[PDB]
Amino acid sequence: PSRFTKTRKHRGHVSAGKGRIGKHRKHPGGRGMAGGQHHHRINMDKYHPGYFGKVGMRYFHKQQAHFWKPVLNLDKLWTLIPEDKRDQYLKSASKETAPVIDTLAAGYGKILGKGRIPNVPVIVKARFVSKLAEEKIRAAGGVVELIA
Amino acid sequence: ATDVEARAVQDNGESAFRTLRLARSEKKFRGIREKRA
Amino acid sequence: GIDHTSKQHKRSGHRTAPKSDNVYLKLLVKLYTFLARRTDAPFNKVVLKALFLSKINRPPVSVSRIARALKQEGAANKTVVVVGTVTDDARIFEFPKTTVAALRFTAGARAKIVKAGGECITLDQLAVRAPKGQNTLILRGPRNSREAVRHFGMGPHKGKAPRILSTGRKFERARGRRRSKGFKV
Amino acid sequence: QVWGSETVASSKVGYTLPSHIISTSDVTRIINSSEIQSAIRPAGQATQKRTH
Amino acid sequence: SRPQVTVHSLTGEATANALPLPAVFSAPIRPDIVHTVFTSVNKNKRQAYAV
Amino acid sequence: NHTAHNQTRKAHRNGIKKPKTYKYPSLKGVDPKFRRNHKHALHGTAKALAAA
RNA sequence: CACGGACCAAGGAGUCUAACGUCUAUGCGAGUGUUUGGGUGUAAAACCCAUACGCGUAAUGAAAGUGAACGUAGGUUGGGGCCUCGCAAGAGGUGCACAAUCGACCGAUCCUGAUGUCUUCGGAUGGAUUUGAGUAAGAGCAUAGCUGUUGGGACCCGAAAG
Repeated sequence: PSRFTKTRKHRGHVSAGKGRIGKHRKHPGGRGMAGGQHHHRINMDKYHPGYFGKVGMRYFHKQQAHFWKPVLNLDKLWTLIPEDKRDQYLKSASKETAPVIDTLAAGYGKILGKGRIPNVPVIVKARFVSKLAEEKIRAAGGVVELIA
Repeated sequence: ATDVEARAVQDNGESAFRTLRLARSEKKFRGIREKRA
Repeated sequence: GIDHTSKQHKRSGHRTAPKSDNVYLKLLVKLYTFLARRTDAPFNKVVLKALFLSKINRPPVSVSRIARALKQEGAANKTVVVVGTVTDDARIFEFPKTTVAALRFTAGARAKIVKAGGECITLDQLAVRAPKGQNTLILRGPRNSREAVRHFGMGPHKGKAPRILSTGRKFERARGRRRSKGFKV
Repeated sequence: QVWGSETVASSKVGYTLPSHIISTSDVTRIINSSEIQSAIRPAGQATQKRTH
Repeated sequence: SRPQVTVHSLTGEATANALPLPAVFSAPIRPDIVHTVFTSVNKNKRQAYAV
Repeated sequence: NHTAHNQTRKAHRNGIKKPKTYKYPSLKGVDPKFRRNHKHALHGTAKALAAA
């Protein structure tokens, strides 16, 4: 749609919305992120502060597969179970048998602590765990089985 | 497959977080401690 | 001539009809205009002025927000009114029986509310069961919970985020963000 | 069996037909209902006279 | 409660066997997006042009 | 070279806005020795009203 | 008594794209995105689709690394609306959003340094005019549209030069 743009409403009006005194000239201000510490300094120091400098040290050859630790909290743990069975694990589990949850197959590498859970024993298999998130599981009745 | 869906619980006396927190440390301090001997 | 105090011919900065073209929203507007004109209630007016809203000012209200609302002293058997969308929340495990009235339910939000004996209602049945605004509890979602408000008022010492795409230790953490490199701001 | 219904699900995966936003399309049946007309005020003068 | 629609023949005659209306036909009829969709789907069979 | 002609007008168009005081203002600049004790006092009052 | 313009016709100048901001419409909604690709086809269309991937659901730190409920997810002030009483005025209760404020929680910095301990490992506990693009019953993903931004021949024509 060009019939909806303001280039159409400016047919007739010389100085098509870019002015008469100061016009639409050809790159005034430099090309780019230029003048970042000369004449655009008090934008780059207001709206983008932290530009202009080195921090921290270099990691040559980062593979972002080592640093695969997706988090899960104790709220979605019962979403990992399929909706059809967590019904009969919630109201049940007054029995001895306990549902087992493989977070690594869910796609997660760590479990965390945010939130609460029912007093329902689980078994939680994960390669990394937080202290509070083990404390809550043991408190419910469960256990944590580190893997890998 | 992996283990059986819906099996039993063996809450033994260990702490997983502490286990990891220690396995990290012994891996860190193996080489300095074997130099200690 | 006339010495003016006010800007002349100034529109009221409110909107008095939806920018949408959903005919099934035109109809509820036709309805609540009537029930706001030919009634002495403000619930109708509130609902009218809420139907006009944009998608950010008309946000989703979780089923847990509902369950917290019904936990109030005496609000436990009211009928609830959302003029937006009603989204599921799996973080809960116990939901009451109640009666919710809204435009759009998600399929999980419908199912929890229905599995708990409740029922999900549109804002046309609610005007039949509640014209003058009876036993109603209006809810609104959060507006400042957005990835866009996170940057508003961005400036020095305000504590707001920058508009930025790629994040790390190299991207806007060096000068103006610590005392060692330059200064902090 | 293609688009599905309340009873049988679609061949399409994860597809429910869209839910309505309003029940009935004839707003007048709603307006001229006893619950409403027993609760509104009385009307008058679609177009009214020129005083002064 | 679902209405019935009668099956006609090739000769024009209505048979007896009538059939329930599907649920598609009760679905919302929204011209806004039948149009918003058409203005984007009637563009898919295009051929480029240039100088 | 620094004419101030037409600045007051520009100010007064969108007006000179007073700062809109609130109740319960900020406590960033007060004596921390008083700040701590206030923090300990208010919890005690909360607790004392939790019973009565 | 500044510049262009003798007259006429036709042509003739803010565009397209990549990635983005705010705003609006829509679909679905803690998920979203069919279209790299495969099946299919009345054949560049339309129709169907797995697995991964992207963005998002968890931040913080230079980094190792750790990683979000004392509480009816807190209190106080206001707060629409709803309920109660009332002829009404008003009084009370409840009080989503939102704003101010004191706190609680996660990480970083400074401090305290327990049970135990390969005797130096470990770091519970309680703190601090410190600090964060944070938590606190999620809000986003995709498409489209005006405006706007950067790079691109980049509104059209134009150098001396290299």
